[PDB]
Amino acid sequence: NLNDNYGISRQQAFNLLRSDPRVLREFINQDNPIIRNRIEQLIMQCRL
Amino acid sequence: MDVLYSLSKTLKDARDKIVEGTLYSNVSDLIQQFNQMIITMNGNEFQTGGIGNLPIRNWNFDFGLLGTTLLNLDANYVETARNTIDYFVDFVDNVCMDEMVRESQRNGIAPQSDSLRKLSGIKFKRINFDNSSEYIENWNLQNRRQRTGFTFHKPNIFPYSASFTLNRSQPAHDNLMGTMWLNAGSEIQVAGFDYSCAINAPANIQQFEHIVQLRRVLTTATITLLPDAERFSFPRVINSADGATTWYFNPVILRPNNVEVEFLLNGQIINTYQARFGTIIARNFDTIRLSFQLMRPPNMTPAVAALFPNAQPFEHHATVGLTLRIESAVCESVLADASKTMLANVTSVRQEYAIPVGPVFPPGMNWTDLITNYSPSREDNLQRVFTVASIRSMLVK
Amino acid sequence: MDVLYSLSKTLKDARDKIVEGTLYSNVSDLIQQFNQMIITMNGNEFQTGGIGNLPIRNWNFDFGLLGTTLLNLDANYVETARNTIDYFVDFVDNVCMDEMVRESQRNGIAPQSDSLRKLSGIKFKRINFDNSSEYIENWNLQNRRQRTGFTFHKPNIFPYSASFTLNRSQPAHDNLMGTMWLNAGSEIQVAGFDYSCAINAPANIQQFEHIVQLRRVLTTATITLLPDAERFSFPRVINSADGATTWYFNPVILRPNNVEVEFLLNGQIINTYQARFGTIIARNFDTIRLSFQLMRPPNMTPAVAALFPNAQPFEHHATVGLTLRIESAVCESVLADASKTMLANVTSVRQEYAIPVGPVFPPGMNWTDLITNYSPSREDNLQRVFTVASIRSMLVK
Amino acid sequence: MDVLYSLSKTLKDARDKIVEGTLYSNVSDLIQQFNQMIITMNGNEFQTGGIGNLPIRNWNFDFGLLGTTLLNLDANYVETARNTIDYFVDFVDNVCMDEMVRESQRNGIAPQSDSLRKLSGIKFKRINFDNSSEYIENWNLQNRRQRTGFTFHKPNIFPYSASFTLNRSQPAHDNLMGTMWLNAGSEIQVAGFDYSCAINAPANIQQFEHIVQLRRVLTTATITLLPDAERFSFPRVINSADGATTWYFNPVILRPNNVEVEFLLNGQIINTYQARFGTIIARNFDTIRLSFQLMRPPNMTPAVAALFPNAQPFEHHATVGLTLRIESAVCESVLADASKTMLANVTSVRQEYAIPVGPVFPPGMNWTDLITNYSPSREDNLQRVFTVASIRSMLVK
Amino acid sequence: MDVLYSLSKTLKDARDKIVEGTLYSNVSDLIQQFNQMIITMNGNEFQTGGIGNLPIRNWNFDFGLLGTTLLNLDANYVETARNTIDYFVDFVDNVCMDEMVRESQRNGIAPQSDSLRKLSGIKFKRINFDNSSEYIENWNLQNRRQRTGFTFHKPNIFPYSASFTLNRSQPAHDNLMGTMWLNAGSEIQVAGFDYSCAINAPANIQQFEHIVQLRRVLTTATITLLPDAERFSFPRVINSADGATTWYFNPVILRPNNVEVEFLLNGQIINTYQARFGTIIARNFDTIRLSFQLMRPPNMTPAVAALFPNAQPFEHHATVGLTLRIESAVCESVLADASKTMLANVTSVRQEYAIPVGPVFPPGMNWTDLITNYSPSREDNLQRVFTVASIRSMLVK
Ligand SMILES: [Zn+2]
Ligand SMILES: [Zn+2]
Repeated sequence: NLNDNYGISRQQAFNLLRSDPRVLREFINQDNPIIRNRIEQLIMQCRL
Repeated sequence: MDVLYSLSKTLKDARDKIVEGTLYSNVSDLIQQFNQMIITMNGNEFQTGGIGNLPIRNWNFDFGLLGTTLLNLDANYVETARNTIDYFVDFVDNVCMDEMVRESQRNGIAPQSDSLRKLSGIKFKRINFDNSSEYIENWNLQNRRQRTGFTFHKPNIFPYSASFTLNRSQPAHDNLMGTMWLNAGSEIQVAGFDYSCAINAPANIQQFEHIVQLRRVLTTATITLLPDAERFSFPRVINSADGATTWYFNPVILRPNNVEVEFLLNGQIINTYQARFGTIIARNFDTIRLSFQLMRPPNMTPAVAALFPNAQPFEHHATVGLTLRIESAVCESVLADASKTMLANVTSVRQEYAIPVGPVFPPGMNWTDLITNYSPSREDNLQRVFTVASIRSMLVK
Repeated sequence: MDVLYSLSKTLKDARDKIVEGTLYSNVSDLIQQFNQMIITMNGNEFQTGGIGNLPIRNWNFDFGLLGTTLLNLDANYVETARNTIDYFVDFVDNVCMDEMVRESQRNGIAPQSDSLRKLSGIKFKRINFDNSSEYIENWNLQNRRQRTGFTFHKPNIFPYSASFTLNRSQPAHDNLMGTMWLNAGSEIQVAGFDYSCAINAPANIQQFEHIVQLRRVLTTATITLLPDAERFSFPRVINSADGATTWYFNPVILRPNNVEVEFLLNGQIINTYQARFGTIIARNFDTIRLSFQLMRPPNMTPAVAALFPNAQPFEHHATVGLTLRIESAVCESVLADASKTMLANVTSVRQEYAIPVGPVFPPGMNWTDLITNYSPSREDNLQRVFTVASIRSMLVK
Repeated sequence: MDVLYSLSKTLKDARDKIVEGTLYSNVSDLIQQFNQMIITMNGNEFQTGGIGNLPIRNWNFDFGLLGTTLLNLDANYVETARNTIDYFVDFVDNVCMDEMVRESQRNGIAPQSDSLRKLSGIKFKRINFDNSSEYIENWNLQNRRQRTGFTFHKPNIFPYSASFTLNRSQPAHDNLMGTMWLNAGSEIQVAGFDYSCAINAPANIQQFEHIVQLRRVLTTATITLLPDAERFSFPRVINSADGATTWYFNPVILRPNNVEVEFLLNGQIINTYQARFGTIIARNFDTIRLSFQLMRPPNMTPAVAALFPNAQPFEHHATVGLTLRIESAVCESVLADASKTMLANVTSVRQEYAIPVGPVFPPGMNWTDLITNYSPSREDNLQRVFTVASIRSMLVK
Repeated sequence: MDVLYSLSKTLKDARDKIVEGTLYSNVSDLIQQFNQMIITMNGNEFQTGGIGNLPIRNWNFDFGLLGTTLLNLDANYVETARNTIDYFVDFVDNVCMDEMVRESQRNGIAPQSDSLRKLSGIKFKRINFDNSSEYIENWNLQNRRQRTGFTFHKPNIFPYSASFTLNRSQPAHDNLMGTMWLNAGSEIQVAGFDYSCAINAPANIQQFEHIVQLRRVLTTATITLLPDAERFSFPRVINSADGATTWYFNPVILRPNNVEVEFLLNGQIINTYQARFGTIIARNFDTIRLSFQLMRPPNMTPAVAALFPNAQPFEHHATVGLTLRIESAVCESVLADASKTMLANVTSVRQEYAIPVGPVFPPGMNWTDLITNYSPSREDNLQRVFTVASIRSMLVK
């Protein structure tokens, strides 16, 4: 969903897999679309 | 651009009117046009693709003409032709797609791709022909700066909006008064609720109002207006305005009283309808205003009287509503609707080729976001991009 | 009349096929037709308008024919042409509108305006051509007397009607039995309710029936039939039949039992469907009859049993319903539907120019009123007026 | 086959462009094509009918041709022509109908009738011409083994299905958890209910899911997704899974939590949307998966708290839902939709002539049955039969 | 229209380059152009005026030309020329003024007056020439549907707005918190005040924010941003929000903390500056958002500590502010600014001739009202009217 309505450089992508800190931090910090749910949702999940 | 158009109607009226049999005379006028093309092309060289996951492809031209000789058409004639068409088809597809992805702020109207920029060149203009395809028809009329116009079934003018406004509320949310609605696409549903059933209201009547401002004017609209908002006629547990808690809505529906729909244009009432349900015409408007009231029933059978006590708790919540649907309308600006595949074509090509988000369109060509902030740049780009999608659909679906 | 038609397809196929760059021969057959016109015209003078707020403008003709500069047109060629077209466009618009407002009881199927009456003259017939626009196509076939026919999406055949019929009632309205419905456009929703849940009914089954008589026969109809009437599935406070008080409806929904839909033509069953939900075809009918029953559940869990006591008060009202929607159909008479702009065009032109109410059409071209009393005169005038609207939309939207 | 097509566009473009007055040089290219036909025909004998209540009318050919002289057309010219057309019309009708009823397990994609089988003959091919009618356009592209494609507003992809699945139930049906839905046409409504309001559920959240597998892939789909399932928002008395008793459903609606819609193709996610209501694009999919949750409200006002006790009886049943509608889409296979009359035409001709049930199509051309078991044979026969219906509608509606 | 333009540059470059003495070969290219005019005119009659207090002067043409001959110009030559110019000057003036008052809802972008409508005629086009005057330059580029653009020193984008918003208040108005501002022209001043000096605020910091939405996008803006709002740095007695009483504001100024200015375009941040005072560039925006905070001083000398007690009465009111001025910018739409006389010219001609209020412009051409509701019609009329004012100022100031 991210790759389409958007446009993930081969460079980035290759990081967004290794779950790199940076490249991930960027988006969530910069952009703000989707990414900010996949993340957040997790927080909401560690509800215990 | 117009150039582009032709290229297709050429092929369509081609892959269509050229078949094993028919008389030359029915295509004589056509054949010509065709050849004329090949010529202008041959010698020239192109390049498409290069962005995102889109393949880069180069194309050259060096083709023979057409036998303007024969009387009838023999199978062999076709096959030697179809072979030439297929290269152009597979071409145009790549041409369209390549220009159907690029966006631009400054000049988001003119061509972008190396492929098309080259076409607007003068030396190719020798190909225009038969512009009866509704979209190109309007593309031109806009260049000459004149009155355009398209046709839509269940247009998509309302950005999704589902919310409420509590005009009277308190922490317990046990005696509320306000409205809740859903504006989406071509439809509006709005309900006005008063937990007290206008027990202390002047004339035992509570007034409601719902205003919707269109981002573009719609003319010639055929509209269905019906009493009641089914969407807001059932029990709900809703989040409070501040998100801190949840309230209970337990509706009981009464007929909306003194219904008045106004279709305004720049603040002026263009059309007004008083309690008229069914099919109504709104000929030119940029705003819809729905006013309706809840009137406490002056006479109540015991069963009804029991729902509306003089004092709290108010357990049955009096609700009145309206439903309005724009079946068809004309707009001077391109819009998504329930029948045309333009938005879906553009969105689909971009998604399939992993096209990166650009500077003009919202991520994913999101309709709600697009129509909410429908800037001139987004509209010019949308029209360019929709017109190309329509050119493409003449050959590739 | 047919005359009129041409005038447009002439201009369209003109403002379309005539562009900077097309080979002459792609318009040879066309150019001709065009000139032919100019000739027949020049000399004669016209009067349009002269009613309500509609302006009285005078048109006069004095034009030079069309050159033929060989081998694809040069820009200059176009502009000198477009200048001539624009006078005809602005003309026709005024011609259409002028004949799109006049009505006539006696002969409201023929030309009214001084403008058109003059066109039906013989000396003009020399223009007619390419009658492929669905509407004119049917206009002709009718003048000769034959099987006409149009195509509509969500046809507007049902005049708005929202009411109920209490088959068993009493002053307190605490044990009612009857039906309530909404017929509007192409949709019907009907619910049958029995406050007693057929406790004393033979076989513990209450029969219901809803009959809808179309004002015109529909053929080839694709219809969606679904169980339940969502519109009548929520709590309501309704006015009594005499308007003297209000009753309470608190539905609980059960599946409609022994559903039978009959599409009749002149009293004869043409199509019948027993409990078939989803998509069904009704090939020719002027009446729809929906029969369905409420059957008291023979076995009930405690929660269910609690809703249906052996004695009053009856607090949960057993309700069964059906929803029927005509997605598409063909009608031999013009009708409004959810896609065509004809009704909206006619209604809009009349509203914009403050055209006074006439002797044929209901105030505001009100659809419900029109279809409720769809007399031969209203239909002939509607068809004339719809055909003109369609001619106009080929050039002006 | 293609042959057949022509026969019509011949007549249409004929009964249309041949009117009292028009200039000859507008039909020169046409006239020809016409004559060419008469020739090829004359000297041939045909026979249609013979099945069920379908008459067996016989035909012969022996006709004179048409003048070529005359600047313009004189009334007399027409009438002597129209007389010849009417025999062909009344002919084709009988030809279409005769091949529109027969079905063949084997080659349900090839011609059937004695009438048509004879047309596919080579000596008739000399008549083909102007294949631009959307359907034939696609008939060819397929016969050549290539990529087809059609257009549909509110396609009919979902066979009617209205049911439920109880994930937690007990004899009394007083504490259920599960889903109920309605898949029909182009729409899906699904509700997830939990009588306990997730009181003992992990994170006080109950997960729901609804999967719908299309029988054919849809591309380029424009879809409306809205929260809530109005159809399942009202009180119901429903039959138990085993049909032995009835349970009570008394919903109270909460917003669906963590909504995720996935459009999959062969198990792969092609499009995914998280809580996005309004208009969304699904570019290529054969499956839709809707996942949503009911989350017990962490904060509740007294009125809300009262609906959800810590212990049974559970009298208000927490429900969350979704509504999804496919407004438009493209399919490589023919389908019924809300605008095209093909299915209705085929079904209607068969019903009118009392055509016996055959080996391919379900009784009554029932759409649900057809799409549920949409075998290759049914699709090839459906396409043949739909293409013929479209050829017929060019002349007879 | 463009026609009009020429008429002037003709006269200017005339009343300028034609003086006693100059060498002919400096005007050879000019002289010509001139004569060409006289010709096209002679034989034409005009009429201007007729509205309000505007005289109705009539004009005719019948003039001799100019010897081309002579190495140099002799006094006599001039005077016989100047006499002819003066009739055209006094003419154009009357022409401009006549079209500078009429407004049209419909086509407020097209010519109005009987005088000009006649000029757009084709037979006059033979006069166009040298379009380099910034305004006409942009008039063309727009008529062709392209990217316009203008230049303004201290543009007038903000409608006058001077108000406040109390985020915390009470009847006595002795412990308020909120903002007050002045948006006018190209400047914004905004102050955030907190009577309590954030004594009970989280982190002893009170956040403020001021958002200003432009009616048109400004690009290429050079902006001065300075801390403090001098306008709100002095003691004031202000009316309460409800107008029922007056409150006292006794500011003491502190530096704005965490200043952040965002220039957004359609919700997106295009430029952002953190605490940067002085000159900053905002390249493309339709919204300005100023966020700033008041942070209670963590360390205070006795004199300071004395101003901010732990308990009321709060007698010195902590205030932080910002001042933003748009020195220059480019806008695609015409606007009033601090250097151009267009608005003043149009407003002045209308006032002098007692022109009645029309349907488009607010009474008195009021700038605030105009920019507040800057509709497309007002903009098209404003541009037409501004372009004419600029044509007039080339000759008459
Ligand atoms: Zn529809
Ligand atoms: Zn200055």
